[PDB]
Amino acid sequence: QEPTDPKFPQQWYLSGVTQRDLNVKAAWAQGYTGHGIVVSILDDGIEKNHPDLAGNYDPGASFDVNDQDPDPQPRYTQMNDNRHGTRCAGEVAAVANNGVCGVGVAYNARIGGVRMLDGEVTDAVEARSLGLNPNHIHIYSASWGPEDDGKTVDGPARLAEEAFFRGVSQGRGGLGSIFVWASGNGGREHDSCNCDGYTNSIYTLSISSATQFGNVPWYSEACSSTLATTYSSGNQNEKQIVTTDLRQKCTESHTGTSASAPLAAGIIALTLEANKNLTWRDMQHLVVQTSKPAHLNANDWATNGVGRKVSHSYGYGLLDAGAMVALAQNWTTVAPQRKCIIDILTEPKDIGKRLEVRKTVTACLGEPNHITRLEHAQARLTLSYNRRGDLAIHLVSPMGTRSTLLAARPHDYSADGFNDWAFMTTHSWDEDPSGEWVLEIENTSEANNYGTLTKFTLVLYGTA
Ligand SMILES: NC(=[NH2+])N/N=C/c1ccccc1OCc1ccc(Cl)cc1
Ligand SMILES: *[C@@H]1O[C@H](CO)[C@@H](O)[C@H](O)[C@H]1NC(C)=O
Ligand SMILES: [Ca+2]
Ligand SMILES: [Ca+2]
Ligand SMILES: [Ca+2]
Ligand SMILES: [Cl-]
Ligand code: NA
Ligand code: NA
Repeated sequence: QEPTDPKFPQQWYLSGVTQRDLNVKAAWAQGYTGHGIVVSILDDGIEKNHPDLAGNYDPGASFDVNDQDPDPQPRYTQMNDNRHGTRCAGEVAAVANNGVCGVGVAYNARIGGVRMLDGEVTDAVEARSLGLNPNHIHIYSASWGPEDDGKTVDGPARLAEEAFFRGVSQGRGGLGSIFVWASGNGGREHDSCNCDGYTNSIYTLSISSATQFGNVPWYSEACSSTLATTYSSGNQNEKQIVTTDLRQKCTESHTGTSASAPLAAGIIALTLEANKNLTWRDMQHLVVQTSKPAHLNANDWATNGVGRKVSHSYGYGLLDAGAMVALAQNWTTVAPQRKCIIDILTEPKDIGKRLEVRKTVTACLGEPNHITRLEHAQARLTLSYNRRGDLAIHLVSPMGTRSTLLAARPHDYSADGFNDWAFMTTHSWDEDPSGEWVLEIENTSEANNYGTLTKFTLVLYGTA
């Protein structure tokens, strides 16, 4: 039976009947609601006594890292600053059929929150949050990252990177923590989200946004590391996200890519109920295979080497919950992850106005890390340049798939270049990476800019 909650009709991205939705009712009708799954929101806290959250609240999925106590209750202020985690929690697991607000995507999942943004957010704070109770929490949702000013290059420092590797390796009984991540809100600053090391990570399942009418929202950042898309806000004729709000209220104006990641986390919760044995990599495969480009407008939809349409705004397209839970049920676990390291340069290369580096690779032929079926690929680049934001960088796979690694960033005046920065693309997923790869570095300005590429490491992940 369809939810009876008073605002469920306003949750157009779930309740729609016009095919502009996330196809969640189809998963609910297959019997999947999130029962037995545990999700945690890493944000500014969670109103655990909210009438639409209390029934699913899980103290075992929660902690207060900012004040160092178990209780993630938000700090109440006159401007309601610390409401975001409560909004995101309801998107995932707001209680259903209780006469309050609407429902969560996974309305029978258990939901917690980590209060970790309301304070000085250090590497240690991030690590302690990403690493919370990793054999109880299945899925983490994080909407935060480095400043979206269009001039920052930053990512997880050592403790947080260690937390990512521990989570995916030993978390969830060795199946791997699922870290769902928002790709950013820096669109009007012309931000380019591979410059955000959290969303650019292979260990995060990164999500962008589409407006109700199927367009790229003003706030969206394009990048090759994004995997897929959920609906969120757009212009003032387009509806927004409807969910739980601070002070036991219900909001119809939750917005941004930061509202897209929680919806993805709920869909992933339904999928994990359908197959509890999925690994962190399995889950990314399911997203790649089932997501839907149709009716998302972008001028960069390109067909990759295995016939999938991919966009830097949308990844593989809109998440499809019904298809995710269906494919999950008989999914065969992927083979162990291989990693093929190819150091490319024999000498430093002057960049000048334009540099092209071509290299034919065997992808570790004859070795235990031989890869014929790519998952993520990275170009780890070390270079100097006098104005970083004038650079644009592309990587072309042997199958001809052109991934933008970096778009021009007008505000990025930095003279510090890139220091072994691991630009990541999802767009060659399932391609055979043997053959010629091409790296393109271009000065997009008319200025006489200058610099040097001193290291190019092609890193291939995948299977055979
Ligand atoms: N790189 C990131 N992950 N940026 N995360 C940003 C973020 C995260 C949470 C809340 C707010 C945020 O940004 C402000 C904002 C909200 C909505 C809109 Cl529509 C625009 C901006
Ligand atoms: C989970 O997958 C692994 C790897 O394929 C397999 O060995 C194991 O039996 C599976 N467990 C369950 C409960 O299906
Ligand atoms: Ca507290
Ligand atoms: Ca409700
Ligand atoms: Ca950004
Ligand atoms: Cl690695
Ligand atoms: Na990611
Ligand atoms: Na192509």
